[PDB]
Amino acid sequence: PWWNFQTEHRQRCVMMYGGSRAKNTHNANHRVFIKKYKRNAFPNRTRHHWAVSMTGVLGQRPRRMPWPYDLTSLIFNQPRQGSDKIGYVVGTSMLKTAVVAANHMVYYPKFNQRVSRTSRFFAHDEDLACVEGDLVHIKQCRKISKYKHYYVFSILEPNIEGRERLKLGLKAVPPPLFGYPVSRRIVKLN
Amino acid sequence: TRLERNKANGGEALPQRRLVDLPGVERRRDLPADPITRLFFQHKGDHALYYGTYDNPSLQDEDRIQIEKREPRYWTYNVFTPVYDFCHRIREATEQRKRFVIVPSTVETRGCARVMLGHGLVAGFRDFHNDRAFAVELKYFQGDSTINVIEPCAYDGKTEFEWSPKMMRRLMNTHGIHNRLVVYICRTADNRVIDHIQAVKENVGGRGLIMVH
Amino acid sequence: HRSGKARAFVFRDPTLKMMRAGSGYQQLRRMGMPIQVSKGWRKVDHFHANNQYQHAWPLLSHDDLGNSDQSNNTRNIMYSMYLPKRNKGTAPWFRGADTYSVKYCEQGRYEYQRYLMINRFPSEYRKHFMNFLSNIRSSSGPA
Amino acid sequence: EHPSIWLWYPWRMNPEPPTPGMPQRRALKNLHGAVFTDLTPVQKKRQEQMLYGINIPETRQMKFEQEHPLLASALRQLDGQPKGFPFWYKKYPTRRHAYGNRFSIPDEMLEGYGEEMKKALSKEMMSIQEKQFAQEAMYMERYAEHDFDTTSPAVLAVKRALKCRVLRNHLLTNPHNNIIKAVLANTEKKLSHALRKLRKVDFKKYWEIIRDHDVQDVLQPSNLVTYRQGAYWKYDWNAGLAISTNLADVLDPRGLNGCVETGRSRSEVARDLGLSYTRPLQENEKKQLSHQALYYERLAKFKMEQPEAARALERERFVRKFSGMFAKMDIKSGAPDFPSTYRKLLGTKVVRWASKRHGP
Amino acid sequence: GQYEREAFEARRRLEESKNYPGPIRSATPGDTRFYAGSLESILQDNDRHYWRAVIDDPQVQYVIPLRIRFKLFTWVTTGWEQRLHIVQTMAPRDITIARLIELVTIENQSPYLCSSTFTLAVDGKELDPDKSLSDYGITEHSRIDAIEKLDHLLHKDSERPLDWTVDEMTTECLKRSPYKEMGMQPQPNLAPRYEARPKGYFGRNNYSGMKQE
Amino acid sequence: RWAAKFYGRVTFGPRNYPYPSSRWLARRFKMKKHRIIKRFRFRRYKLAAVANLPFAKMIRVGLLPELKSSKTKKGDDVEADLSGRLVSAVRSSGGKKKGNRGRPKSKYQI
Amino acid sequence: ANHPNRQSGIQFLTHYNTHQRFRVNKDYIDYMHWGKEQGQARLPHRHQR
Amino acid sequence: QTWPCTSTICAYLDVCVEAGEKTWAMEAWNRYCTELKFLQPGEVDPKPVSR
Amino acid sequence: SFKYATKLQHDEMRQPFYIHEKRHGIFSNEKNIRKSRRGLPFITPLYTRHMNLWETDTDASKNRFFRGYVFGQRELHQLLGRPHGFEANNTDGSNDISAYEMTT
Amino acid sequence: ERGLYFPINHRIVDRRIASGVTVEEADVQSRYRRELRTSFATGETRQTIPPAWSACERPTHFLSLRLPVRNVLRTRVNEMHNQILFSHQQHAPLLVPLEKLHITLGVMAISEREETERLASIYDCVSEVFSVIHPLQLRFRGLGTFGFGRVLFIRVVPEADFGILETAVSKIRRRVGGELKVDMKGNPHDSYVPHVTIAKIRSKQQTQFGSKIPISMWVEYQHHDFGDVTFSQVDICSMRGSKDGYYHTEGSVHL
RNA sequence: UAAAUUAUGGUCAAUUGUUAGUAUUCAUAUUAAUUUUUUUAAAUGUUUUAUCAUUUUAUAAAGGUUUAUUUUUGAAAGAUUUUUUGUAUAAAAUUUUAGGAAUAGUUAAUAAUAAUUUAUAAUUUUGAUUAGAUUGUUUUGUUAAUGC
Repeated sequence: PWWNFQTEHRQRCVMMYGGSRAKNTHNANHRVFIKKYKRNAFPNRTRHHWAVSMTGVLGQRPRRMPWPYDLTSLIFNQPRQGSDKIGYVVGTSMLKTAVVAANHMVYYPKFNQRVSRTSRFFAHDEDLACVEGDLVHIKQCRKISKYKHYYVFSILEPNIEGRERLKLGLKAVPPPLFGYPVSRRIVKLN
Repeated sequence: TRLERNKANGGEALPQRRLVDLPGVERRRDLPADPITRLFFQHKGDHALYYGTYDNPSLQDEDRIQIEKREPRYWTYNVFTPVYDFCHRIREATEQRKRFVIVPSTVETRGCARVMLGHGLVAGFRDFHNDRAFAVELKYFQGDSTINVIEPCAYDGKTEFEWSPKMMRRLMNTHGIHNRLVVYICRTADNRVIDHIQAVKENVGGRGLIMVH
Repeated sequence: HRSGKARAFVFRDPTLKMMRAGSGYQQLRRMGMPIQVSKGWRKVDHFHANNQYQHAWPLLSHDDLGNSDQSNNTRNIMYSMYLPKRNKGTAPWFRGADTYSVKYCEQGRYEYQRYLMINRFPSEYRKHFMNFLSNIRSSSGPA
Repeated sequence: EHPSIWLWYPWRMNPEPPTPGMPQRRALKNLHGAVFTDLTPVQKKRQEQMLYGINIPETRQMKFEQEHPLLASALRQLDGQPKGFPFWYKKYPTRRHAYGNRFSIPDEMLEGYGEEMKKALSKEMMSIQEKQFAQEAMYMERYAEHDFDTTSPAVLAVKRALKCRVLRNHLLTNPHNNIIKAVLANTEKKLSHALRKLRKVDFKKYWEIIRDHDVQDVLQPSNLVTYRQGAYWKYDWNAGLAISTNLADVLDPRGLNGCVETGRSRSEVARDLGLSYTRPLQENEKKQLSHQALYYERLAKFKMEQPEAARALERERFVRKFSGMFAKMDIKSGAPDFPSTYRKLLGTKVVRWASKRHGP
Repeated sequence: GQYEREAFEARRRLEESKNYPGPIRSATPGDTRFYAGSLESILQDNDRHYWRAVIDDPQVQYVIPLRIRFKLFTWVTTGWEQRLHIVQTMAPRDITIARLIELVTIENQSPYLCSSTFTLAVDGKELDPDKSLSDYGITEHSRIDAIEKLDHLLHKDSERPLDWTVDEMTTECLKRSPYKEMGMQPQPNLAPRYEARPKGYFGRNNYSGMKQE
Repeated sequence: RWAAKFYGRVTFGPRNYPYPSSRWLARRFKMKKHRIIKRFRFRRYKLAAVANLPFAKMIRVGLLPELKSSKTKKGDDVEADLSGRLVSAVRSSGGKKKGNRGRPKSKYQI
Repeated sequence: ANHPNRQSGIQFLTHYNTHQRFRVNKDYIDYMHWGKEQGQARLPHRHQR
Repeated sequence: QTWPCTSTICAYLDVCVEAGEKTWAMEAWNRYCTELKFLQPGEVDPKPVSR
Repeated sequence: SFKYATKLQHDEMRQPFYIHEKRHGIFSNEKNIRKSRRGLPFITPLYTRHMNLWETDTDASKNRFFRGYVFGQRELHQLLGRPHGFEANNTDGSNDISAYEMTT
Repeated sequence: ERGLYFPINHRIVDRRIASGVTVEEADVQSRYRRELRTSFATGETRQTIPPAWSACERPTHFLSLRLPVRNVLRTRVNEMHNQILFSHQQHAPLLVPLEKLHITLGVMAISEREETERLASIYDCVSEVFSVIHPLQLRFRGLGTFGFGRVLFIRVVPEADFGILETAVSKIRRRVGGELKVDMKGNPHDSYVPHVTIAKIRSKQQTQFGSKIPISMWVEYQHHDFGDVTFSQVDICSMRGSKDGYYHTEGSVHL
């Protein structure tokens, strides 16, 4: 067995008294990387590949991990994880549809520390109330479309500034000044 | 708990009225502190509405400097804390053979200080109710500091190290010899700040605050 | 070495090194943090059976399983050899019935059990309600 | 005539200028990075309202009257005459409120002195720092709660709004003073970080601010990269303003919540009580909805007078419900996103979709 | 039935009492559109997707879900078959059967069934197109049938469908209603593929309520 | 800058070496840099990058057949409009203009 | 520390918002003149200790 | 510790009937079905669902 | 800690079975046994745990993970208007209670 | 070819059909995407439902907030009427006149044998509530359906003063319902939805004009902004508009 | 801002290299291996049935996947004298590559609609789409041990 010493081994069939039966897999194997391309010729554009990958999920390293103990589990009891999610409703331009952006918990055991993470969800809102920014509660259901398994389960604060901005007519939120990051020196003059 | 069951027997049979006394004898005194040779005035208790907080202090002790907070800038920095800075105030002063240190004042900073003082690593401390600071008078021996080493449990604030009661029981067990030598300060769930010895005498573990010896 | 790895001016305290390891994967495991997504380990009749050793079976000395187990009686062979160990060479770990704390026997029944407030979706409340209804009216069909 | 091209020579430090070397004066972008070749007309009127000298508005006079009528009555009998006791001190509750002249010289002090002295200490000789600070105190006077608070959101927002205006007017006059670039940039970051609590504590002042200092560009989010996942919104959270709302006094808090027993939503309890929570919908959200409101009138006007076409599209759809790909319902069939539920089958077999993922 | 009868009894008594305040609409919950499971299921009119343990008020059912059992000629690829085709229409309680049948005409999505004008029936005797649903007693339970203008002819063999299993499909059949689309000669994909019931499915004779063999 | 200031870890001594870099390693890396600069200045290295290109993927103007220095090699394929821009601009950098901001005008520019 | 502007060292026993006395943007130490009264031009003055 | 509604008291009371033990029913009476009062002529018959 | 304590093939180093019953209702792994694609890689995620750990049930006074100021409680307090402070007088991370709870 | 295979728009499973019936016995093909349509897609404004007896009797007295002169609701309603007509000459005889305009905050079945005496105590309860209240500003935005499409009305939005107004009107509902046993329609404890009826199908037009106003006539305004307006007077009025246009002013309260 | 103990309570943490001025997880060690040794495997024809038919017997070939794989009694267990019901597709957390940017039968609502319905649609730098390696979340090895 594992707790036995190489030369004190006899029988790899059974474990006599007790312990842990397991196959001593061979982690020590010098996995390699066979260069099938040239440093200037890669069939990718963004992320080039030039050395072995560490593969897995719930196995990669730094060992990120699922942690339910976050804002959501501090505020709501849940039947099953992810049910209830609180966020700044951001993006509702799809008629009767909200995009609620609420966080989860990514715990790093090795470091002994956390980082909660962002996610733009789909969230049905029949009758079109929420505006971009209302801190809202979102709950899960039966699905609503390809992508919305949620529905606007409340408001926690309505963006009253925004609602009046619409009433007056303007855009309830001005749009971002710049786009996504590009690589071309776009020369805007006048 | 056994030294009270037969010390509280003094109940008369009647649930008698409780006696009224002088206007005030039940008020807590203030701790004496000379006003002219001093670090800070031991601020009274009556001004308990004048006291601000560590983060946001009042305007008291204009004669004296004020410690500043310890809050980093980026991702790439460790996030210090009063427990870190109090440990390295004390480490540098015991390395400079000072006497009084003006050490940050948070609930578990003076928590660590009251138990260090109970454990004799410190000749004394004082909370002047200074919303920001309080002073730790250091003890020396044979030229060398009694606080041989003093470490924070975490060089970071973003990493709280909750100690299992078994973790804290495997410190007082040096290879079969029960060893309460190195004193470890951990802040339990009850918002108390206690050494690992009373923490494992009641089998609760707490946030790791400091190691010291 | 402006471009070398950093080295501690002094060894860190090994006690601190231990205390920083109460929240890492190898203790999350034996807390219960993972949700087992696969078969996990090979429980039964794969090469590596676990569950037959999971409880305690006395010592089988029926033939030479290697150490002449059947006429050689193996006092010292069991300590050094088959009583499992804490790592290769460490002392025999004994999971005995006298190496567990005597507060374990003195417990009344089901006291370890704490009020578990479990909440289930609304529709899921309805489901399980109609189900234990149907099943108090009739559990098995005719029997 | 074509994208400007710089001829970098690698042996050198850095390139040559462009042959269409378009600009001459570097163009001065905002806090988050957009141009202004000058300030809005609001702000140029706010420059002429700063360099003509602001006079103390009569609101202070009238509040002093209907507030301290006894000091006013004393002044009422004492008007014009060389005063030896300050019957206006309660009118000027602080050094700074006396911005109508120089050196905090309150108006009712210079009577007996020379007209030339009154000319010397009037709004005509105020230094430029004096005049900027004068506007500052006047505005921090009419936006503050009590005349000693200078740390209110509105106080700070207006103070830094005037501040950033004088900064921009400095810059759009003198371009290469880039410590002052990093003056305006950080100052505007704080003015935004204050207005984004103002519009969370009382937006009325916020819009009076908006439309009197014409600064919406310092609230306007810059980078979609952030405001896609809602981080330009998280700020009024982080400051602690997620609940500085008073819905109990704007938006009737009854229907804004689901239930726990039911599980139904905000608008469905608003259904089961009959209340109308819905923003103003733009014309697009209006027309899509009117169109979704007439589909059944279309069905009734379709099947009833052209049941030929009703039947024709019957044939079209009735063949299609059997042709095509799938006909039964499996999870393989109706996993509600085929292309990404089945990744192993998109480049080789199922060339219908060109990418494995199209949604969140 | 012990439910329809009794709920009608009480639904009636409720208005046999004038001393009744009305329902507290905020406390009379609707049904939830979002629920657990997977589908957008429809429960009854009296039923909620959640638990509502109350015995809520038995309210009158304004629009009835009326079920009309048409006759759709199906094509198992071994003949044409007669099978039940209910079209459950949500129809009010005040409507004349004329408008009810206009309604079903608009409601169907298979115009295999609304090619020629048809009529209603209950246990045979037709309903007139001048009276209304309660004029006979149409609930959602009225075990209604539907009868086309050519129902008395389907024992016959003149308009009976000319199938390519046993009959000659000419070219003119290849431009007429079902057969232009039915897909006679199998494409590489067999393009519109239909059902298929064996020639020996039921046994030697066809489907009957009573045991023949 | 698009240039690499240090062509090499000039600063490498033991940590706390109270200087940016020892004069030895500085000379070693100035020799590497003299080789790089003479390679560039002598193969008449010319690069370029114009607006609304992916500015990271540089242009090799010295690898154009109109400005080629080699004869047996083929420099690079470049669209015709962009080529007529660039090589005209390379000719344009052959002189500095009185009445404008002057420039460092080298022989190896032509 | 052998970098210039790191000779000030680690002073945890100052008041400043840092322990790294060379990162305190506040009181850059004159090096030639101070120290007559406080030891070295690093340590804080005897009216701020 | 649950509150047997009228239906449930009736139910258990049938049970007491059939088993023939008055004690069994007297406590359900003492405990729960005491504040049950007949419908006095003025008051509404089926007071609506409230919660 | 040690190896034999990391070896999860003993049970004492494992949270027992009956806790998936105490969580998802007794005998509710069976309805997943009887499932179709049960066994190829995945199974129904078996929720054996300590009960004192559930994100569902427990609170900041039970679960030592809940009073993590770094990201959990800090946002809790920036939401609940409490004074959140690093080494706070209240163990979770709160300096004291907020205006709302103070009053109501 | 342009969407999912088995869309969840059509993913439906009706459970008022018995079990097995759709399996092997019978087909139930219908159109379920109109019985699963939302009040936001129809217009069902959940009006307080009167029970049997109070439904049998006609509204006799009704509390209403009066519109001031020179409104915005009046002018936007005027253009809505212009477009109703230019759309259809059919629909003029269904619209409510502009002068009959009011704001309905409650209807009440009052008996004439105890008529004026009950009106007086009701007036006490109304003035004792609206005495300390300030003049009320409300929001008109987007119409709805009373009587299952029979009545079209410009609901006042709950977004400016519905909180205060409904504390008031549920107080006076409780008072008129449980204190002085008058018949407000619903429960003494319900809150009647304040409403501005702009058109209606009346029993005298049911026969010819229908039991559901044609949602095509008005649905372009179902979510239109009709204006925010201020008002100062809550009046109990008897149901007789032909007096001078506006219904018989059986009591007023200024704010 | 109090000491306390009715005396080891609750069950083992413990690091074993001959270096070569000094800075630095970095040749030589030991542990688990692999290189290495035939004490675990193995066969063909599945089997009934009334019969040219039909009842019974459902995840190992690869197939290249990192926003991914999920589902029931109606089969069977399964018991009676008959018509007998409401529990399922959904998710949620974690996702690689030095030099990092655009991708597409598209997103939502209507729909048991629209191969030409409506629209300011959706994915993305919180690192998207292409391409590359790769089987995805109680099995080991080392270490006193977070790890690796």
